[PDB]
Amino acid sequence: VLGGHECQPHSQPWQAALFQGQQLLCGGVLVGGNWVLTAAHCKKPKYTVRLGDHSLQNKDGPEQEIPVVQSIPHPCYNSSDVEDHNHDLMLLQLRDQASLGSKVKPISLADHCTQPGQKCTVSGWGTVTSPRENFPDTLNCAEVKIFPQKKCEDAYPGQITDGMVCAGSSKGADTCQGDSGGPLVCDGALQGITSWGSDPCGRSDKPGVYTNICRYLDWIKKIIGSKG
Ligand SMILES: [Ca+2]
Repeated sequence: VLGGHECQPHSQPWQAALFQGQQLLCGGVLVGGNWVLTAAHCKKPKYTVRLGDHSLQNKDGPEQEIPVVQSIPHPCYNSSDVEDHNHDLMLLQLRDQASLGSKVKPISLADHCTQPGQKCTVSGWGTVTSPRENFPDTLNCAEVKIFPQKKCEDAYPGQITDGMVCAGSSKGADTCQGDSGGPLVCDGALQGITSWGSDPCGRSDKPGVYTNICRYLDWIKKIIGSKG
């Protein structure tokens, strides 16, 4: 997270993280008790979701390390075409139900699509600098603004679909490598999932690109609304 700051600890109780061992893979969002939403390009055969975390190295005390027993990418997501990022979404089913409270808790899915100029929040453990990477130990937060789609399209010509949403900052706040799969929160709801962006991060002319969650409501709800 460029141009941001260290989040107040556990102020994003929905924040998740994908670990393989001690190696941090991606961010994630807790949208249900046993359900974690992330980016499809983070798919791995085996990994563990960590919740209630702030410092990667240090014990904060909320941490819950829960393995995932099912990975469900979006059926129209394509790993073949690189740079076709459309439908970058995956739901991870947790073996165990998460223990919930002020420190850990699912976030409501946004039932509205957003509007340009909407101020939002991104969080993650991804690099705080770019191009020279610095991966912080503590979760970082930044405020961003929803870009109009046609500015988004012109920023990445031909690469933007209606399942994507652009969010950027004049002062350089942007998601970066290691934040993928993490939350985009607008008005206390989950508006998006960190998908991809430009090189370097935090370019005034290039906003971050997030999977537009208002478009996927019926697919997420169906899977997480099942008997699983
Ligand atoms: Ca910790």
